[PDB]
Amino acid sequence: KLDIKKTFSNRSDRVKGIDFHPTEPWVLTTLYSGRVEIWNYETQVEVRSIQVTETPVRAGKFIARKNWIIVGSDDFRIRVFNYNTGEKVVDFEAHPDYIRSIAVHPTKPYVLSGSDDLTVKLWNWENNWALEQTFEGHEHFVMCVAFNPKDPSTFASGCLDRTVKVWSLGQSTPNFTLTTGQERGVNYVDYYPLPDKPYMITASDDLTIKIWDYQTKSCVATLEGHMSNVSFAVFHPTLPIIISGSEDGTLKIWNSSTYKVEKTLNVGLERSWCIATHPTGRKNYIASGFDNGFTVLSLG
Amino acid sequence: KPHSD
Repeated sequence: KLDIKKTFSNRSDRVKGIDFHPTEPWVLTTLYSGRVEIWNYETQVEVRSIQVTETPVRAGKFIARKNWIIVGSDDFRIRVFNYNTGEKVVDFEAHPDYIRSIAVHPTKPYVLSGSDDLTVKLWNWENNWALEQTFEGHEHFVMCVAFNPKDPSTFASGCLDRTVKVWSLGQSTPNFTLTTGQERGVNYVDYYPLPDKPYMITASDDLTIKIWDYQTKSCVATLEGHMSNVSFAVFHPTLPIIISGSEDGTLKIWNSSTYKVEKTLNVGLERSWCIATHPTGRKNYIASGFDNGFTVLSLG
Repeated sequence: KPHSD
């Protein structure tokens, strides 16, 4: 049963990236102001915060097995900090343009970064953060990168060039390119995490969300309802729902069977930019970042 | 630049 409860919301400068820690009740936010914050959303106290740079930090993830966060900013740099001490672990120029998205491999010491420089790059932290591969082919800003959780030797990139490309580590060309028909670009791409469907989902400035079968490359459904740019759309890892957020200021919860909207929320923080779901579905927690702060919600 | 915000 739905029953959405606000577990914790706080105001801040624009939140561009957001992520849950898998074992600690923490959420990381990365802000347009160059600040990043880690909050305990149950006690409502900051565990750690850092003024990383003066430029926007659009991407941030926990690397829990190393006790790190990894962040990427408009100053072209990837930085890694230990969240127990605040100490900076590494600081390098990753791309000659904005970093939009960072993905962390579940079992290997690999991170992917997607950039306005039209590429995705693969970095190996057990090889001194060496650049091990650059994936070329996209023709506009790479807005989102995500590993296939069912096979993380592959990953998807979503791009303003209106395509999603799916790649294999160690190979220079896409396994396939998905022509989305979302003519104003792809802002976000996500995988359905369960084994029963080979699904991906894309979000666009053209106000649509689309579901794809990655075996046949077919569009399964198109979700309409948002009134401004759709910033993200994701499958919930345990509940039969899709969650999206938009510059129209709303989050929408969609039935993942019928593809109909179940609930629209305006949490009152203006434009929505980013989303996270708790890795193990603890308390069905989700979190989203907005122009004016973030909110952590329990869905039921 | 697109998506500057």
